[PDB]
Amino acid sequence: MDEATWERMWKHVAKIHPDGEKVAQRIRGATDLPKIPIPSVPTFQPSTPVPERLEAVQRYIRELQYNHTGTQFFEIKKSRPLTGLMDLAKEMTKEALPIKCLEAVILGIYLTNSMPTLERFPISFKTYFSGNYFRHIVLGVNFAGRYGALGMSRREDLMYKPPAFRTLSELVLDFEAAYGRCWHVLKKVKLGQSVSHDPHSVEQIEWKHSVLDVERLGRDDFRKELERHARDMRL
Amino acid sequence: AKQKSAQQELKQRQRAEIYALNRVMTELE
Repeated sequence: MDEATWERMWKHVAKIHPDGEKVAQRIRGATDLPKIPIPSVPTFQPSTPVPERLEAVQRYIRELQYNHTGTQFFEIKKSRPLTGLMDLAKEMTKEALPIKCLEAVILGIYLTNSMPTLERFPISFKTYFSGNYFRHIVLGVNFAGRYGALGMSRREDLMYKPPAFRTLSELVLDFEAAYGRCWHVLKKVKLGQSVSHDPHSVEQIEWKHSVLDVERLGRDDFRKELERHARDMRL
Repeated sequence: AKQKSAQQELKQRQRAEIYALNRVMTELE
């Protein structure tokens, strides 16, 4: 980044951390900082089953680490065509900096475009806790009829799910259960359509093909809606 | 050329500090 952005990040750190300034003092200009190895982009043999590929993609995403600095290094315009977002995913791979939830979805798509038998689609959650609303997003995946997820989260059970769930409902309620364990109520689930595997595609991601109000719907109406959406992803 | 090695050495320096900062911010929870 430039110098303005760079000095923005450190002044923003100066505010939010208790001893904001001494932290910059110790780190900026430091000669003995830990060299961080640049993560290797995962490449797959054709004999490797797709589930093992997904574990390798998720390991790479984790390897970048969650972005706690309070300054996001890769702006994501959700309306950009896919070929624009894939250029940006390529640059995350080359810059190799920490990331958050939205950036991991773009990375997950970039790294799974080589798997045409794997369906990818965004799943975003709106949860409530202690007077505040919270938004999170992962990349839903379907392989051989079973559902899973790639993502980046601050909690271990709000990102990676191996593709073992037999229906989309089970995948989403697993996420709801995980939210409930940390006292978040699931308010709304937004599911997008399958993302094209063409990294040069001029099409947008359809982030909001289905919006489900989990309380105004009710349990059984929530599940039938997720199954119609799964069916609609088999075009 | 010599202009381009200065931009690779500036990005490597920033990355190191970004990850040192990320470590400090991660251990503030």
